Amino acid sequence: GQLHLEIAKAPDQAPKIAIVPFNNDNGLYPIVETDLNRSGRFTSSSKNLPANAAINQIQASDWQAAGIPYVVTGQIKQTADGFEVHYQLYDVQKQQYLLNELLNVPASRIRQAGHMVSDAIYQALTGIPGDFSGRIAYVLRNPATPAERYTLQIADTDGEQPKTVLSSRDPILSPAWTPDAKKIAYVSFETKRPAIYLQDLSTGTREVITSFKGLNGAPSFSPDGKSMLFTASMNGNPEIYQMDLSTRQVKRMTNDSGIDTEARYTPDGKAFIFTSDRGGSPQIYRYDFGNGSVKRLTFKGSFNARGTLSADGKKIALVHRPSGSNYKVAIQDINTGIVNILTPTSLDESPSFSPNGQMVVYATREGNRGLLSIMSTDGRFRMNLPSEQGEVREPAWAPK
Repeated sequence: GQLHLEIAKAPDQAPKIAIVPFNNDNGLYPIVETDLNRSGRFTSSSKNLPANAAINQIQASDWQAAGIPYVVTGQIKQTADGFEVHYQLYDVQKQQYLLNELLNVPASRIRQAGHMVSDAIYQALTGIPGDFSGRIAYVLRNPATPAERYTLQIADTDGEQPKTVLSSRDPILSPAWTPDAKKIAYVSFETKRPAIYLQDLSTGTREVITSFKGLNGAPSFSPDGKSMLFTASMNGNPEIYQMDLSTRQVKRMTNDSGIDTEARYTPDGKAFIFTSDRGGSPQIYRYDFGNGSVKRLTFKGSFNARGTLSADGKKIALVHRPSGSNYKVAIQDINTGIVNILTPTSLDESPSFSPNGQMVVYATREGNRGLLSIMSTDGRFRMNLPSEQGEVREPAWAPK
Protein backbone atom coordinates (compact mmCIF):
# COMPACT_ATOMS: atom_id res chain seq x y z
CA GLY A 1 0.00 0.00 0.00
CA GLN A 2 1.79 3.08 -1.29
CA LEU A 3 -1.28 5.27 -0.69
CA HIS A 4 -2.41 4.94 2.92
CA LEU A 5 -5.98 5.69 3.92
CA GLU A 6 -6.97 8.60 6.16
CA ILE A 7 -10.40 9.86 7.19
CA ALA A 8 -10.21 13.66 7.40
CA LYS A 9 -13.80 14.92 7.83
CA ALA A 10 -16.32 12.41 9.13
CA PRO A 11 -20.01 13.03 8.40
CA ASP A 12 -21.28 15.23 11.22
CA GLN A 13 -24.23 12.98 12.03
CA ALA A 14 -25.15 9.75 10.27
CA PRO A 15 -26.97 6.54 11.21
CA LYS A 16 -24.81 4.02 13.04
CA ILE A 17 -24.29 0.43 11.91
CA ALA A 18 -23.36 -2.15 14.53
CA ILE A 19 -21.26 -4.99 13.11
CA VAL A 20 -20.94 -8.01 15.40
CA PRO A 21 -17.53 -9.74 15.05
CA PHE A 22 -18.15 -12.77 12.86
CA ASN A 23 -17.51 -16.07 14.62
CA ASN A 24 -14.34 -17.72 13.28
CA ASP A 25 -13.55 -14.49 11.44
CA ASN A 26 -10.88 -14.42 8.73
CA GLY A 27 -10.09 -10.73 9.13
CA LEU A 28 -13.16 -9.84 7.06
CA TYR A 29 -15.39 -7.79 9.35
CA PRO A 30 -12.77 -5.12 10.27
CA ILE A 31 -12.53 -4.34 6.54
CA VAL A 32 -16.32 -4.06 6.38
CA GLU A 33 -16.41 -1.86 9.49
CA THR A 34 -13.71 0.32 7.92
CA ASP A 35 -15.57 0.58 4.61
CA LEU A 36 -18.85 1.56 6.29
CA ASN A 37 -16.97 4.26 8.22
CA ARG A 38 -15.64 5.66 4.92
CA SER A 39 -19.00 5.54 3.11
CA GLY A 40 -19.66 9.25 3.68
CA ARG A 41 -23.18 8.36 4.85
CA PHE A 42 -22.78 6.09 7.90
CA THR A 43 -20.60 5.21 10.86
CA SER A 44 -19.89 1.72 12.15
CA SER A 45 -18.48 0.07 15.27
CA SER A 46 -17.79 -3.42 16.60
CA LYS A 47 -16.18 -3.02 20.04
CA ASN A 48 -18.35 -1.31 22.68
CA LEU A 49 -21.40 -3.34 21.72
CA PRO A 50 -24.60 -3.22 23.80
CA ALA A 51 -25.90 -6.70 22.87
CA ASN A 52 -24.92 -10.01 21.26
CA ALA A 53 -26.46 -11.20 17.98
CA ALA A 54 -25.55 -13.72 15.29
CA ILE A 55 -26.88 -15.33 12.12
CA ASN A 56 -30.68 -15.71 12.28
CA GLN A 57 -30.58 -14.72 15.98
CA ILE A 58 -31.21 -11.06 16.83
CA GLN A 59 -33.63 -9.31 19.19
CA ALA A 60 -34.35 -5.68 18.34
CA SER A 61 -35.35 -4.52 21.83
CA ASP A 62 -31.73 -4.05 22.93
CA TRP A 63 -30.41 -2.43 19.74
CA GLN A 64 -33.09 0.25 19.87
CA ALA A 65 -32.19 0.90 23.51
CA ALA A 66 -28.66 1.86 22.44
CA GLY A 67 -30.02 3.93 19.55
CA ILE A 68 -28.70 1.46 16.96
CA PRO A 69 -30.85 1.17 13.80
CA TYR A 70 -28.76 -1.30 11.78
CA VAL A 71 -26.92 -4.46 12.86
CA VAL A 72 -24.68 -6.66 10.70
CA THR A 73 -23.94 -10.30 11.52
CA GLY A 74 -21.79 -12.89 9.78
CA GLN A 75 -20.44 -16.43 9.78
CA ILE A 76 -17.22 -17.60 8.10
CA LYS A 77 -16.70 -21.23 7.06
CA GLN A 78 -13.57 -22.42 5.29
CA THR A 79 -13.92 -24.20 1.94
CA ALA A 80 -11.57 -26.16 -0.31
CA ASP A 81 -10.81 -23.11 -2.46
CA GLY A 82 -10.97 -20.51 0.30
CA PHE A 83 -13.82 -19.58 2.63
CA GLU A 84 -17.51 -18.74 2.68
CA VAL A 85 -19.06 -15.68 4.32
CA HIS A 86 -22.73 -15.78 5.35
CA TYR A 87 -23.70 -12.24 6.32
CA GLN A 88 -26.93 -10.43 7.15
CA LEU A 89 -28.14 -6.84 7.47
CA TYR A 90 -30.90 -6.31 10.03
CA ASP A 91 -33.23 -3.31 10.10
CA VAL A 92 -34.06 -2.83 13.78
CA GLN A 93 -37.00 -0.42 13.47
CA LYS A 94 -38.69 -2.49 10.75
CA GLN A 95 -37.57 -5.69 12.56
CA GLN A 96 -36.61 -7.42 9.32
CA TYR A 97 -33.52 -8.45 7.37
CA LEU A 98 -32.37 -6.11 4.61
CA LEU A 99 -29.75 -8.63 3.45
CA ASN A 100 -29.26 -12.38 3.89
CA GLU A 101 -26.49 -13.38 1.50
CA LEU A 102 -23.67 -15.87 1.06
CA LEU A 103 -20.51 -14.91 -0.82
CA ASN A 104 -17.96 -17.51 -1.90
CA VAL A 105 -14.41 -16.20 -1.57
CA PRO A 106 -11.56 -17.92 -3.45
CA ALA A 107 -8.66 -18.16 -0.96
CA SER A 108 -6.58 -14.97 -0.42
CA ARG A 109 -9.15 -12.65 -1.99
CA ILE A 110 -10.22 -11.23 1.36
CA ARG A 111 -10.07 -7.46 0.77
CA GLN A 112 -12.31 -7.78 -2.30
CA ALA A 113 -14.82 -9.84 -0.29
CA GLY A 114 -15.12 -7.20 2.43
CA HIS A 115 -15.64 -4.51 -0.18
CA MET A 116 -18.37 -6.64 -1.78
CA VAL A 117 -20.15 -7.13 1.55
CA SER A 118 -19.86 -3.40 2.25
CA ASP A 119 -21.12 -2.60 -1.25
CA ALA A 120 -24.23 -4.69 -0.59
CA ILE A 121 -24.81 -3.06 2.81
CA TYR A 122 -24.51 0.41 1.27
CA GLN A 123 -26.96 -0.41 -1.53
CA ALA A 124 -29.45 -1.96 0.90
CA LEU A 125 -29.47 1.22 3.03
CA THR A 126 -29.36 3.95 0.37
CA GLY A 127 -30.48 2.31 -2.88
CA ILE A 128 -27.22 3.44 -4.52
CA PRO A 129 -24.56 0.97 -5.74
CA GLY A 130 -21.61 0.84 -3.39
CA ASP A 131 -18.17 1.88 -4.59
CA PHE A 132 -15.88 0.21 -2.05
CA SER A 133 -15.18 -2.31 -4.78
CA GLY A 134 -13.42 -0.74 -7.75
CA ARG A 135 -10.07 0.66 -8.73
CA ILE A 136 -8.45 4.10 -8.96
CA ALA A 137 -5.53 4.90 -11.25
CA TYR A 138 -2.93 7.53 -10.36
CA VAL A 139 0.59 8.67 -11.21
CA LEU A 140 3.21 8.87 -8.46
CA ARG A 141 5.82 11.57 -9.12
CA ASN A 142 9.09 11.34 -7.17
CA PRO A 143 12.14 13.29 -8.38
CA ALA A 144 13.94 11.79 -5.37
CA THR A 145 13.83 8.52 -7.35
CA PRO A 146 15.21 9.35 -10.80
CA ALA A 147 14.89 5.73 -11.96
CA GLU A 148 11.16 5.68 -11.16
CA ARG A 149 10.42 9.41 -11.43
CA TYR A 150 6.91 8.63 -12.71
CA THR A 151 4.95 5.49 -11.80
CA LEU A 152 1.49 4.68 -13.14
CA GLN A 153 -0.37 2.65 -10.52
CA ILE A 154 -3.85 1.21 -10.04
CA ALA A 155 -5.10 0.53 -6.51
CA ASP A 156 -8.34 -0.13 -4.66
CA THR A 157 -10.58 2.71 -3.50
CA ASP A 158 -8.77 2.63 -0.13
CA GLY A 159 -5.31 2.59 -1.74
CA GLU A 160 -4.63 -1.04 -0.86
CA GLN A 161 -3.34 -3.68 -3.28
CA PRO A 162 -1.51 -1.33 -5.68
CA LYS A 163 -0.68 -2.58 -9.17
CA THR A 164 2.14 -0.86 -11.05
CA VAL A 165 1.16 -0.47 -14.71
CA LEU A 166 4.36 1.31 -15.80
CA SER A 167 7.31 3.14 -14.25
CA SER A 168 9.67 5.46 -16.08
CA ARG A 169 12.29 8.17 -15.67
CA ASP A 170 10.13 10.30 -18.00
CA PRO A 171 6.69 11.92 -17.58
CA ILE A 172 3.64 9.66 -17.51
CA LEU A 173 0.47 11.75 -17.73
CA SER A 174 -3.32 11.50 -17.83
CA PRO A 175 -4.44 7.92 -17.10
CA ALA A 176 -7.81 7.30 -18.75
CA TRP A 177 -10.06 4.29 -18.16
CA THR A 178 -11.57 2.35 -21.04
CA PRO A 179 -15.40 2.17 -20.85
CA ASP A 180 -15.47 -1.38 -19.43
CA ALA A 181 -12.34 -0.74 -17.29
CA LYS A 182 -10.49 -3.65 -18.93
CA LYS A 183 -7.79 -1.44 -20.47
CA ILE A 184 -6.06 1.77 -19.40
CA ALA A 185 -4.49 4.49 -21.54
CA TYR A 186 -1.83 7.04 -20.67
CA VAL A 187 0.62 9.52 -22.17
CA SER A 188 4.23 8.38 -21.85
CA PHE A 189 7.51 10.15 -22.60
CA GLU A 190 9.74 7.08 -22.07
CA THR A 191 10.79 7.91 -25.61
CA LYS A 192 11.30 11.65 -26.16
CA ARG A 193 8.26 11.98 -28.41
CA PRO A 194 4.97 11.71 -26.46
CA ALA A 195 2.81 8.69 -27.21
CA ILE A 196 -0.64 7.57 -26.08
CA TYR A 197 -0.45 3.89 -25.14
CA LEU A 198 -3.34 1.46 -24.62
CA GLN A 199 -2.53 -1.21 -22.03
CA ASP A 200 -4.50 -4.44 -21.67
CA LEU A 201 -4.75 -5.00 -17.92
CA SER A 202 -5.47 -8.74 -18.32
CA THR A 203 -2.60 -9.96 -20.52
CA GLY A 204 -0.42 -6.91 -19.81
CA THR A 205 0.24 -6.08 -23.46
CA ARG A 206 0.17 -2.47 -24.71
CA GLU A 207 0.00 -0.73 -28.09
CA VAL A 208 0.73 2.75 -29.41
CA ILE A 209 -2.51 4.58 -30.15
CA THR A 210 -0.88 7.76 -31.48
CA SER A 211 2.49 9.51 -31.31
CA PHE A 212 3.80 12.71 -32.92
CA LYS A 213 5.45 16.04 -32.14
CA GLY A 214 2.43 18.10 -31.09
CA LEU A 215 0.67 15.53 -28.89
CA ASN A 216 -0.40 17.09 -25.59
CA GLY A 217 -2.34 14.05 -24.40
CA ALA A 218 -5.39 13.93 -22.10
CA PRO A 219 -7.06 10.83 -23.57
CA SER A 220 -10.74 10.04 -23.14
CA PHE A 221 -12.70 7.11 -24.55
CA SER A 222 -16.13 7.02 -26.16
CA PRO A 223 -18.88 5.20 -24.23
CA ASP A 224 -19.46 2.97 -27.28
CA GLY A 225 -15.81 1.87 -27.18
CA LYS A 226 -15.26 3.02 -30.77
CA SER A 227 -13.57 6.43 -30.49
CA MET A 228 -11.07 8.35 -28.38
CA LEU A 229 -10.54 12.07 -27.85
CA PHE A 230 -7.13 13.62 -27.23
CA THR A 231 -5.40 16.99 -27.15
CA ALA A 232 -2.63 17.87 -29.59
CA SER A 233 -1.02 21.03 -30.98
CA MET A 234 0.54 20.28 -34.36
CA ASN A 235 1.58 23.94 -34.47
CA GLY A 236 1.17 26.50 -31.71
CA ASN A 237 -1.91 25.99 -29.59
CA PRO A 238 -3.55 22.81 -28.24
CA GLU A 239 -6.57 21.43 -30.09
CA ILE A 240 -9.08 18.63 -29.53
CA TYR A 241 -8.98 15.63 -31.87
CA GLN A 242 -11.24 12.59 -32.14
CA MET A 243 -9.72 9.25 -33.12
CA ASP A 244 -11.52 6.28 -34.63
CA LEU A 245 -10.04 3.16 -33.05
CA SER A 246 -10.55 0.87 -36.05
CA THR A 247 -8.48 2.77 -38.63
CA ARG A 248 -6.57 5.30 -36.42
CA GLN A 249 -8.36 7.97 -38.35
CA VAL A 250 -7.64 11.39 -36.73
CA LYS A 251 -9.44 14.64 -37.56
CA ARG A 252 -9.80 17.80 -35.51
CA MET A 253 -12.80 19.39 -33.81
CA THR A 254 -12.43 22.56 -31.78
CA ASN A 255 -10.18 24.73 -29.65
CA ASP A 256 -7.37 26.93 -30.83
CA SER A 257 -7.77 29.21 -27.82
CA GLY A 258 -4.27 29.68 -26.39
CA ILE A 259 -4.58 27.49 -23.27
CA ASP A 260 -4.21 23.77 -22.67
CA THR A 261 -7.50 21.88 -22.93
CA GLU A 262 -8.91 18.41 -22.29
CA ALA A 263 -11.96 16.74 -23.83
CA ARG A 264 -14.24 14.35 -21.93
CA TYR A 265 -17.11 12.41 -23.48
CA THR A 266 -20.61 12.71 -22.10
CA PRO A 267 -21.80 9.27 -20.90
CA ASP A 268 -24.66 9.32 -23.44
CA GLY A 269 -22.25 9.54 -26.39
CA LYS A 270 -24.05 12.62 -27.73
CA ALA A 271 -21.34 15.17 -26.93
CA PHE A 272 -18.15 15.97 -25.05
CA ILE A 273 -17.08 18.81 -22.78
CA PHE A 274 -13.83 20.75 -22.88
CA THR A 275 -12.04 23.81 -21.52
CA SER A 276 -11.78 26.89 -23.72
CA ASP A 277 -10.32 30.40 -23.61
CA ARG A 278 -12.21 31.60 -26.71
CA GLY A 279 -14.22 34.00 -24.54
CA GLY A 280 -11.21 35.59 -22.83
CA SER A 281 -11.34 33.33 -19.75
CA PRO A 282 -11.15 29.55 -19.25
CA GLN A 283 -14.69 28.14 -19.36
CA ILE A 284 -16.23 24.71 -19.90
CA TYR A 285 -18.01 24.27 -23.23
CA ARG A 286 -20.03 21.44 -24.76
CA TYR A 287 -19.44 20.26 -28.33
CA ASP A 288 -22.47 18.52 -29.84
CA PHE A 289 -21.61 15.63 -32.17
CA GLY A 290 -24.98 15.93 -33.91
CA ASN A 291 -24.77 19.44 -35.38
CA GLY A 292 -21.18 20.36 -34.51
CA SER A 293 -22.24 23.25 -32.28
CA VAL A 294 -20.34 24.51 -29.24
CA LYS A 295 -22.24 25.73 -26.18
CA ARG A 296 -21.01 27.25 -22.93
CA LEU A 297 -21.94 25.32 -19.79
CA THR A 298 -20.26 27.26 -16.96
CA PHE A 299 -21.18 30.90 -16.35
CA LYS A 300 -20.20 31.50 -12.71
CA GLY A 301 -16.79 33.00 -11.97
CA SER A 302 -13.78 33.89 -14.08
CA PHE A 303 -12.33 30.36 -14.24
CA ASN A 304 -14.02 27.01 -14.87
CA ALA A 305 -11.93 24.20 -16.32
CA ARG A 306 -10.98 20.52 -16.20
CA GLY A 307 -14.55 19.27 -16.15
CA THR A 308 -15.53 15.61 -15.94
CA LEU A 309 -18.92 13.93 -16.23
CA SER A 310 -20.74 11.79 -13.70
CA ALA A 311 -21.75 8.34 -14.91
CA ASP A 312 -25.42 9.30 -14.64
CA GLY A 313 -24.73 12.37 -16.78
CA LYS A 314 -26.32 15.04 -14.56
CA LYS A 315 -23.24 16.36 -12.73
CA ILE A 316 -19.91 17.97 -13.60
CA ALA A 317 -16.82 17.91 -11.39
CA LEU A 318 -14.53 20.78 -12.35
CA VAL A 319 -11.86 23.19 -11.17
CA HIS A 320 -13.45 26.50 -10.16
CA ARG A 321 -11.56 29.72 -9.36
CA PRO A 322 -13.42 32.77 -8.07
CA SER A 323 -11.17 35.66 -9.07
CA GLY A 324 -10.70 36.58 -5.41
CA SER A 325 -9.49 33.20 -4.16
CA ASN A 326 -7.70 30.15 -5.60
CA TYR A 327 -8.68 26.82 -7.16
CA LYS A 328 -11.75 24.98 -5.88
CA VAL A 329 -13.24 21.59 -6.69
CA ALA A 330 -16.82 22.37 -7.70
CA ILE A 331 -19.91 20.42 -8.75
CA GLN A 332 -22.36 21.87 -11.28
CA ASP A 333 -25.76 20.30 -11.93
CA ILE A 334 -26.30 19.98 -15.68
CA ASN A 335 -30.10 20.17 -15.49
CA THR A 336 -30.23 23.34 -13.37
CA GLY A 337 -26.78 24.95 -13.64
CA ILE A 338 -26.37 25.22 -9.86
CA VAL A 339 -22.65 25.31 -9.04
CA ASN A 340 -21.67 23.69 -5.73
CA ILE A 341 -18.20 24.52 -4.40
CA LEU A 342 -16.90 21.39 -2.67
CA THR A 343 -13.42 22.23 -1.34
CA PRO A 344 -10.27 24.26 -2.03
CA THR A 345 -7.54 22.53 -4.01
CA SER A 346 -3.88 23.20 -4.73
CA LEU A 347 -3.71 21.80 -8.28
CA ASP A 348 -5.39 22.91 -11.51
CA GLU A 349 -6.10 19.27 -12.34
CA SER A 350 -9.12 17.25 -13.39
CA PRO A 351 -11.19 15.54 -10.68
CA SER A 352 -12.84 12.17 -11.20
CA PHE A 353 -16.33 10.99 -10.29
CA SER A 354 -16.95 7.68 -8.59
CA PRO A 355 -19.24 5.28 -10.51
CA ASN A 356 -22.15 5.99 -8.14
CA GLY A 357 -21.68 9.76 -8.40
CA GLN A 358 -21.58 10.13 -4.61
CA MET A 359 -17.78 10.47 -4.35
CA VAL A 360 -15.09 12.42 -6.20
CA VAL A 361 -11.31 12.03 -6.20
CA TYR A 362 -8.80 14.79 -6.93
CA ALA A 363 -5.13 15.63 -6.43
CA THR A 364 -4.15 18.35 -3.95
CA ARG A 365 -1.46 19.24 -1.40
CA GLU A 366 -1.82 19.37 2.39
CA GLY A 367 1.20 20.39 4.41
CA ASN A 368 4.29 19.18 2.55
CA ARG A 369 2.46 16.10 1.21
CA GLY A 370 1.18 15.59 -2.31
CA LEU A 371 -1.92 13.46 -1.86
CA LEU A 372 -5.20 12.26 -3.31
CA SER A 373 -8.44 13.36 -1.64
CA ILE A 374 -11.84 11.68 -1.92
CA MET A 375 -14.87 13.81 -1.03
CA SER A 376 -18.59 13.16 -0.96
CA THR A 377 -20.41 15.29 -3.51
CA ASP A 378 -22.52 16.93 -0.77
CA GLY A 379 -19.43 18.22 1.03
CA ARG A 380 -19.39 16.51 4.44
CA PHE A 381 -16.99 13.58 3.96
CA ARG A 382 -13.27 13.96 3.28
CA MET A 383 -10.97 11.01 2.68
CA ASN A 384 -7.21 11.39 2.25
CA LEU A 385 -4.87 9.12 0.27
CA PRO A 386 -1.40 10.51 1.03
CA SER A 387 1.83 9.11 -0.33
CA GLU A 388 4.83 8.23 1.81
CA GLN A 389 7.05 10.28 -0.52
CA GLY A 390 6.52 12.47 -3.54
CA GLU A 391 3.15 13.56 -4.89
CA VAL A 392 0.09 11.82 -6.35
CA ARG A 393 -1.40 13.33 -9.50
CA GLU A 394 -4.14 12.82 -12.10
CA PRO A 395 -6.49 10.25 -10.53
CA ALA A 396 -9.06 8.38 -12.60
CA TRP A 397 -11.80 6.33 -10.93
CA ALA A 398 -12.51 3.16 -12.89
CA PRO A 399 -16.09 3.12 -14.23
CA LYS A 400 -18.73 0.43 -13.75
